[PDB]
Amino acid sequence: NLISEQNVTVTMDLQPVLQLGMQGSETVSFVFSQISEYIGGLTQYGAVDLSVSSTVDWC
Amino acid sequence: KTAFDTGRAALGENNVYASRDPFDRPSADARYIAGGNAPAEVAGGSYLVDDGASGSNGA
Repeated sequence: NLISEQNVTVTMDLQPVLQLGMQGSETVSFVFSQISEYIGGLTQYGAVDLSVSSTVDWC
Repeated sequence: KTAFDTGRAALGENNVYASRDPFDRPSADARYIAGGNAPAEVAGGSYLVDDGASGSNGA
């Protein structure tokens, strides 16, 4: 079976993509100016929202 | 603290701390209401929340 062949080498590079995105400000500032601010404390809800994408199993 | 005395008998048990520049901390022998010139003082707190006593009975 006479033939004529042309070969292509396929190189798959499976990079380990880990992507953690956030939807908040980089600086989270606590300014204790009131007395109730000191006594009851400061609470900021939902300061950071982390969205996650990953090729591999992650912790 | 001492009671209001009558006549020229006390002469100094209730007179106000007289100063010409009242924005510096008074001398060690002046009159304080709660504390003193030296580090003889009362711990920070509020008359609202109870740590021991509260309200008017507090320091």
